[PDB]
Amino acid sequence: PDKTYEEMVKEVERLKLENKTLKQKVDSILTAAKRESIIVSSSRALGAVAMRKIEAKVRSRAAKAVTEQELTSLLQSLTLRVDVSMEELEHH
Amino acid sequence: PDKTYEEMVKEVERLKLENKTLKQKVDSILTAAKRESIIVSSSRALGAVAMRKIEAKVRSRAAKAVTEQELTSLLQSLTLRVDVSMEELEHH
Amino acid sequence: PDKTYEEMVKEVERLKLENKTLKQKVKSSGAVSSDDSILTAAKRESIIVSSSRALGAVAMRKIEAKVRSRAAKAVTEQELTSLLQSLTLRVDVSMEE
Amino acid sequence: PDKTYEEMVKEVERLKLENKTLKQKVKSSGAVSSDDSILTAAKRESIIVSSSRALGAVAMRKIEAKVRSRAAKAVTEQELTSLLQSLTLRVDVSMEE
Repeated sequence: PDKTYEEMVKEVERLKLENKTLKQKVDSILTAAKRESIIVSSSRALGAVAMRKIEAKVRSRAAKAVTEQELTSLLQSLTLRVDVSMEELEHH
Repeated sequence: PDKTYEEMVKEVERLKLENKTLKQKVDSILTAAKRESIIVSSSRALGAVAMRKIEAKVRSRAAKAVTEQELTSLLQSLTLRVDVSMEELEHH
Repeated sequence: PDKTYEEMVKEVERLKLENKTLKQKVKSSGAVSSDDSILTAAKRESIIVSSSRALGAVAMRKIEAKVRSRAAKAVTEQELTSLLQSLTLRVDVSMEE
Repeated sequence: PDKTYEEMVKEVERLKLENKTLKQKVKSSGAVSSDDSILTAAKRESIIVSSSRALGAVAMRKIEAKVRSRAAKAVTEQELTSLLQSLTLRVDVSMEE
């Protein structure tokens, strides 16, 4: 829970959810700065999951290519459907 | 392409697909031993993808738990839908 | 030059501080059943990992089964490879299993 | 004691050997358009990574957009957190974009 966006965001989300639970045992309006901060960081974490899924898929699909023109063509013809979810963020 | 099941299987699949392409530029009946070998290794690679997705999800869902009885209960109540695909194997 | 990342590093610390303060009050106040206990980080990690590994083993059992079923149709290396390459499985798992 | 893993280590080597032999013949035979070329490993890796990064950037643009749209409904920290926690997005990407 210390280096990548996935790790950092996942830990922040866990602490926020644990905090909330701790509060019910004993909320605040969102600043625009904080909303922006959460949006950008969360998006980056999701974007990280998408990045690794995309590279994995491209590699698999490009596997059959042997020549440059072959690889180049296959890539440009590609359209990938990628699913990313916050619960998929890796802890470490 | 040298340590985990994901990495090894992904590289074997790439070489097999490249091999096939190389052959069309210039197939054999499956032995039962080889079918078993491919089945077990492929399953292990997929199982590896499932493992990391499952841990990620459990952690996210368990986030709100603060006590032991709380965590224990939440876990036992869990049912996870996990999607794994061969093209998701990570190269490195 | 990641200002957004720095803000999170601080936010994580803020959350830790407060969450440590809140556990303090939860304990001081008597809202922790004597029968129960507040999770230590190491304890939580031990339970979570152990449970995740258990679910993994269930998923692993089920995955192999489906791969076996799909691999039944192939009789050549090329067939099995093409078949596995596009393979996508869905697996459900519960601690009960 | 992984007999299955050992078999793959050998299989990867076998495939490399043969695939190196096959490229040899593909080159010797004239089936490589003078205009074209057989991919070197380092060259292939450079193109694949560069292309993957390009698609990643497109996915990243789209993902942020959807997060922005979803985060529009939240006005408190607790709301946004609960909202993002269950968030699942689907994104399509093509080199064209």
